[PDB]
Amino acid sequence: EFNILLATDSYKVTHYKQYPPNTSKVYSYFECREKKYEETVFYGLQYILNKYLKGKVVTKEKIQEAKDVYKEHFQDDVFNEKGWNYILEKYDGHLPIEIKAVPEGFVIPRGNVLFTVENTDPECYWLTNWIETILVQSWYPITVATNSREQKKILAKYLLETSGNLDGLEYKLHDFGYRGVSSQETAGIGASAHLVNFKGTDTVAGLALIKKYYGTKDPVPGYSVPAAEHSTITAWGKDHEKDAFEHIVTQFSSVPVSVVSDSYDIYNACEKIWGEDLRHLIVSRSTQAPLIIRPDSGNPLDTVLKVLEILGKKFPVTENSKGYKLLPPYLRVIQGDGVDINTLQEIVEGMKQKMWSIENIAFGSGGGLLQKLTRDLLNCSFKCSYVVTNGLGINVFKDPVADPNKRSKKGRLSLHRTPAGNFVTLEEGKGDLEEYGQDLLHTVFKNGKVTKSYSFDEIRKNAQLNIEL
Amino acid sequence: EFNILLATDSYKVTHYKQYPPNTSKVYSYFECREKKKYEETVFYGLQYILNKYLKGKVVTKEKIQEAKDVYKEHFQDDVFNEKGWNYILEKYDGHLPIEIKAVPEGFVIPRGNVLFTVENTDPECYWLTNWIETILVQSWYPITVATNSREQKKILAKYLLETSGNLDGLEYKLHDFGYRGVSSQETAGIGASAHLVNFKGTDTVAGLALIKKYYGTKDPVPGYSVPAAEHSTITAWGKDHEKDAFEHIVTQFSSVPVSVVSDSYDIYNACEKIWGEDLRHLIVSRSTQAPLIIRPDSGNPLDTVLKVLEILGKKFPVTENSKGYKLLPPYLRVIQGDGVDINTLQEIVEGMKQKMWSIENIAFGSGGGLLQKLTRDLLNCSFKCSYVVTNGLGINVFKDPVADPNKRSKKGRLSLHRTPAGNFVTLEEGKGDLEEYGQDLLHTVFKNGKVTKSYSFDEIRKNAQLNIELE
Ligand SMILES: O=C(NCc1ccc(S(=O)(=O)c2cc(F)cc(F)c2)cc1)c1ccc2cccn2c1
Ligand SMILES: O=C(NCc1ccc(S(=O)(=O)c2cc(F)cc(F)c2)cc1)c1ccc2cccn2c1
Repeated sequence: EFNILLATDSYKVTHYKQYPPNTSKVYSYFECREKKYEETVFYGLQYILNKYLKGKVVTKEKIQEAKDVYKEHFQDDVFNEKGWNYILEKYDGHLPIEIKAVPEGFVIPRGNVLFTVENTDPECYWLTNWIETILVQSWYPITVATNSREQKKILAKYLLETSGNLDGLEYKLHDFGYRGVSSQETAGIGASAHLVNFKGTDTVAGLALIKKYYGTKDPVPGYSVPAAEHSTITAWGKDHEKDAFEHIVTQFSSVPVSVVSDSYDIYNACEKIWGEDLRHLIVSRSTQAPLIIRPDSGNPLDTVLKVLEILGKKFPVTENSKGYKLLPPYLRVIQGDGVDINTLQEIVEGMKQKMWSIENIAFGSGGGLLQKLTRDLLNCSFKCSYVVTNGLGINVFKDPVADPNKRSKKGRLSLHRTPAGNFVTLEEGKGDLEEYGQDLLHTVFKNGKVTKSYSFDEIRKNAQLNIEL
Repeated sequence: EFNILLATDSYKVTHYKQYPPNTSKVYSYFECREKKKYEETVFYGLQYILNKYLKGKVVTKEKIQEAKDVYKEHFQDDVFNEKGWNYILEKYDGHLPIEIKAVPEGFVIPRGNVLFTVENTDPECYWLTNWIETILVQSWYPITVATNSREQKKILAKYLLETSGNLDGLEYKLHDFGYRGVSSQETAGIGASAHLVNFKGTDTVAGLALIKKYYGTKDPVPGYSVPAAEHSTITAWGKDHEKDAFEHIVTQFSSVPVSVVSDSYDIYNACEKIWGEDLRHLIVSRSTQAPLIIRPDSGNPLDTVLKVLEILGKKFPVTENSKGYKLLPPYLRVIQGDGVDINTLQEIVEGMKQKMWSIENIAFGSGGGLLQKLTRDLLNCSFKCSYVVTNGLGINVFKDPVADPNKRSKKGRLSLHRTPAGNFVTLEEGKGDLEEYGQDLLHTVFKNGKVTKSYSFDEIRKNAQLNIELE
């Protein structure tokens, strides 16, 4: 079972003897540090608060376990048993902590305070940065949600240009990354973050997380349709790729179905099998049940363009009102190999130059969507900005001589609307001057309790694109 | 609770209706696929997955009904295979009728070889082999972390041996700083454990409990750390009192090793003026078993390391070792824990060597670079079907995309063998039955719900040793 006394960086175990004597208060903040990605979606803290921080997180057994572990780990007795016992005895194991945060789903420019942390008991000054490590893992849902949102922007732009509307946008980037993430837990968290912007997912773990920690009006937040894999085609034998195709589209004849077509020869499969041998089973399909062809190898733009040209000559293509070419409603394409934000952009622009509508295509992304991301992408960072020692409050910060981008903020922080309606972070307690209206941060955690929360439906609303609004 | 019926890619829910009719067996393998450098991989992590997620009664009435409900909404259709899952529940008390054979954990195997194989042991459960692809393929992560950590150990070994003449302290030259930099708690524990196959130094505590629980060690714990400051414990003293903070911290830890981040305002001033003059007397008194380890944390990693050494070299009595390289006094060392990945690690040690500085002087800390900046396509970790039995006839199967020969998969029943020259080969098409190549190196690790062979973390470490260590 999870033990919060064992969920921090090792060295922080030793930090309580390192602060100045008579320190009563430690106050720290989290930001996506300013240096693409000018704005970030704040999402994920509510999960961490509820799964890891709330309630009785400290027991005698957990204290003893950590004591035993750290003695061997440090080859010495440095663990703060006394501090942790004080929490157990005074607050029934509830963390004397207050956390303030911007609403989840909010889109905020880099360089702004997103949440703040401080101790509510003078004895528990060391506690603020104990929980840095667990809290800083919010970088991941923030970064997935943000990067996913950036991709939706690109998809909106081109769909709008080639089609004149945004129908189907929310199904244009599907989550394929379940097998490509580092763990089950990462799968659920990451899948949940993508669903801030889209509705298509194959990462089932995300559904349960949302249900448990956020909630939706609808039964589920994410959806999928039947589809083949290489094993359901190749199992028929190299000489029976037509038989496999036919069985599969017949099994799923009244619902949408995606069929990977590159097991042996994508171009042959599209031109001869789909476009000639099995054409009669495709053109009979309902507009609500298209066949979605899936190429899965070769240069991503080159293959997409060639697949489209092949189908364009085997099937009746129309020209939409924008002058762009459109496959018939029963036939679509999904590119789910080598898709990340850069290649996605390359494909839609290449499609546009060849006069293909973005209506024709959908994308699947795996590692690119959920795994190929790090904390330094948005520079998610947690730092101390204010301490009270000997009854005096001190504005504190780092400011390394060789890197000004690592300079941290000073003093008590607050977030505000500017007269132009933008965000500004005020430092040095300056928000108390009331020259910038009310602090936009809300108290979301205090003394073991989650004090403010948001539904997944509201998070989605907050994270909408300007074009959508 | 965890529900294995909900732990796959959505589309695989639909696959039981797509395999050829009269198919009684589906057989699939996992490889770190060769690409037209990472030429060898450490096999590690399967045993965790087996125990945590696959063994025992993983199917219940409730889990079947839960999945049925979720999938009806998720698909807006009744595609779920309630009968197949019911059969497992009734026939086998919820245990998976599956057999997995794998190379021993810790084994170091060239790219393009079979690492494990999965097949159903009951004809009705042909669909079950690839249902569990997704969960099994997540072994890419500990494999890749253990592999990438090993490759960094190789570099450290090369330069430490050249500049110092031995390998003393190699196992503590790359420390795990990535707890806050990984995507989740679970990832943290798994990732930290993979690193510990190669080193002993970690701050990612989550890893120790995993190892104790799923592998176990002779010693009380597999990984270690020592006292150190962070920016908060320095800055809290106030800008004008960096010296007060330094002095207080080395005094608290006067008898144990201690690392102090020195770049809060000016790293060069800190080393030369603060450590090098004001507080010099607190450093030169320290024991060899309790050095001060100065930690820079910004600027160009190589440039800053060189400058810090150059500074310290002139304020402290440096010796020249027997290989001709410069060595700080035993009470003074350096740790670089910013911007460190396999690429910059190499650039730093080579630059140090060029400037006649021993690798004895330095240790590295790696966070995101060690545990997060890795993907499945780094080693091309991949799971594919190679053999099926249809109408009682076995057939060898594979993909072979025209546009990408690198994605071609293997054919038929597989086995892994020693070559006459002591290397590795994977035999395809059931050829291992000919017995021209000694015994299959794969062993049954999982069968019908039970874990059938386990490895201690000690064994794993022994298997993963560097050649230079053996020599
Ligand atoms: O095809 C897959 N999943 C089913 C699927 C089919 C079609 C789409 S789609 O984006 O074309 C689509 C989604 C949707 F929600 C409704 C639709 F009508 C079409 C999305 C997923 C699929 C293929 C490969 C793969 C690798 C890892 C996970 N993976 C999932
Ligand atoms: O300094 C840190 N941790 C303590 C530490 C001190 C010294 C070393 S070392 O590699 O120099 C060393 C390790 C060891 F196990 C024994 C030693 F004597 C020295 C390693 C970690 C430290 C610094 C930054 C950071 C960020 C995230 C996690 N982080 C941990």
